[PDB]
Amino acid sequence: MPLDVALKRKYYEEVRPELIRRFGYQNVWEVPRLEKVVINQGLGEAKEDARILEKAAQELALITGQKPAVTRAKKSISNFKLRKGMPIGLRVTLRRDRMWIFLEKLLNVALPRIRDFRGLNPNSFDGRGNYNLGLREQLIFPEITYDMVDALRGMDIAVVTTAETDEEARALLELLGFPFRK
Amino acid sequence: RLTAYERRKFRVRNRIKRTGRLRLSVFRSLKHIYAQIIDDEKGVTLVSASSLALKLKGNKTEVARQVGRALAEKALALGIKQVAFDRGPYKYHGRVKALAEGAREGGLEF
Amino acid sequence: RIKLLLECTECKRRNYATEKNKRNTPNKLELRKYCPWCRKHTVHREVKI
Amino acid sequence: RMKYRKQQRGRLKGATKGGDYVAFGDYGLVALEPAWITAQQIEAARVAMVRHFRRGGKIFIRIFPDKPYTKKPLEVRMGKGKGNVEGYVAVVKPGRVMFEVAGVTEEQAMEALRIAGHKLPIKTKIVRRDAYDEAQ
RNA sequence: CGCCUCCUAAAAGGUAACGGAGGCGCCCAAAGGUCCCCUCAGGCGGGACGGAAAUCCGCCGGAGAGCGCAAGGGUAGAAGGGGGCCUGACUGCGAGGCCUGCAAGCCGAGCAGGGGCGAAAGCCGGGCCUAGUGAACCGGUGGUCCCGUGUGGAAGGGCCA
RNA sequence: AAUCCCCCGUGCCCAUAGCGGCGUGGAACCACCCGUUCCCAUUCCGAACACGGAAGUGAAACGCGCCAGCGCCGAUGGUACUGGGCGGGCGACCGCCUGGGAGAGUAGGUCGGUGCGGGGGAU
Repeated sequence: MPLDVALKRKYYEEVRPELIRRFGYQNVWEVPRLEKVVINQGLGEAKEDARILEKAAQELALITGQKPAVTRAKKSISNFKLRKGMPIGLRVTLRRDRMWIFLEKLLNVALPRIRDFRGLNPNSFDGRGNYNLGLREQLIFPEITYDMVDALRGMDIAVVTTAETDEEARALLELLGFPFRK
Repeated sequence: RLTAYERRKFRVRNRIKRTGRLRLSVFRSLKHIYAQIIDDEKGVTLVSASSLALKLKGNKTEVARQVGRALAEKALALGIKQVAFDRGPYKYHGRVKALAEGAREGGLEF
Repeated sequence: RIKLLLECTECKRRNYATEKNKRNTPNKLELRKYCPWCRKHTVHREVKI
Repeated sequence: RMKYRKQQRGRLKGATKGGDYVAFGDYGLVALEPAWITAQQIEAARVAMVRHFRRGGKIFIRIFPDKPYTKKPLEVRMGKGKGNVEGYVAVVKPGRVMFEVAGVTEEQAMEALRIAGHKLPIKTKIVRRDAYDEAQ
């Protein structure tokens, strides 16, 4: 555990200067590093309120620190254009290091893990070189067992990077955490 | 744009309406910091706080409290006798709480 | 008569001040505050139906 | 006519001058001493032209079915909310740039207009492109 | 057939019409105080349960989203979005003005007692404002403790709320 | 002490103080920066705010200068309008005399000018 902690620490610390000058030649800047990572998941309407809301709890929890209560369908998805406020903001905006043992554990230690979990995804982030890819099925047992039949699945996170333009960002998490195929 | 700039222009305009005659403009950060006194944009500006006469960049929000109390008396007499308040890029607990107490003695005079 | 009914404040037997008010949401709950001419200001209380 | 999906019920009345002039193809019909002109009458001309022109190569446009004219009642005595919507049309008054093409190549177009408007409803004149026009 | 808003009042203001249009005769116990923070819709690009439209990431933007309620004014230099603590949505009152012939209705610095939001420079005598309104009589109730038809009291009654 | 100059602030002027394009500075500014027990802080993270300091860099916020593409400014003329007096027409309406006389429309215009405190920049 703190094992893979020291791990990401190194992966990146070195890889960084590595490609850093390999191609950069700017001034070893965020050319192209990664900072803070928010994570978001399958909106409250995915609710049952008490039940799967508390499950969202368990999960958000053991995953990175924060676990769901009972309120996930207000101003309701209702019928099509039928919705009011937005009291279903269930996400983790944790900011740094924790995040890195995470890049670790998460990408590099749980990446392929369950049903054909391959990863042959085109322009992963591409929306400015900052993230993109959230997976559509939990890291199954990134911990816990049957603590809810359907429990959870709509999973998707995002990193705040500086890997500016893509090709660059690409160098970045490509060698840093694995670039899923063509 | 309008965002952070406003953080600014807001403490601004409110501060401004405020009117008990003068305001000192503290300024957060290390060597950055320094506070100058002003009144009505008559055009004038009383005295200048602390020329970077470093006393302890250390764990010294006290580098602060000091430069402050300093400016406190500095103006205190610098400009004979008066009463008002000031700006602040933030709440009064750190750097700024500091310039505060500085001023604080500035007026307290004991 | 609607969820809008009129009450008024009176204070610890030492005065009564007035003002209308409502019925809706927290209904009865009626302490409040106010100050009578009793003493110089004073709690008052409010309630009084 | 066409003054579809309006927005209000009625206008009012006045008249005096405006801003029609240019060219837009070189087959032009310009009003001169009018006011409002029935969206219909209008279509009239439209027809006249369209038909004359060996019945095909398109003409263009000009004014619009603009306002809602009301004779209100039907013939009553007067005091209705002045309500009633009824005849819709153009509001062109100082010799206006009325623009109609086709590819007549000639006094043929001429005729087309000739009747169209001779018809329509006023003292008016016609021509082509006479002093270009420069915009930004 | 009372009131608010817009047009026509034609540029001060201000005016009919069986002239155009269109709302209100609620409340909001906390949209009432103040201190501290924040800051739109929508466009685009990238994304779990999506999947025209949530939720999150990445840019873009005289602010056209917003403010119970209609319009209009305003206006995110927020009146707007969030947190803390609290009653002044105080009594005594006001100088001096808006409009108005009547009565109306309406604007208010500042002095007093008295508190509440900051440490304070100060804001708070309801709300973001322009409609939610009704003389006079009559009578009720909570006072008060002024009057009483010889005097003591009292039916009853004067001013307050 | 009291000259201009570099500025860090902090003031009047509402877009020629804008967008954006090329450049460029840290010596000293100042920014990001380091880390967090301690002030005090994020309904998640000191992200911001904050505390706690050598460094490293000047990427990022950042200040001038060149660039007018968008945007902003937007005259001279010129017409419409019309204050007032008179005509011409049954007419809707036209026209004449005497002062005021925007708009848009080529000009061409700009990539701020400056109030004050001051580290200080040049015996």
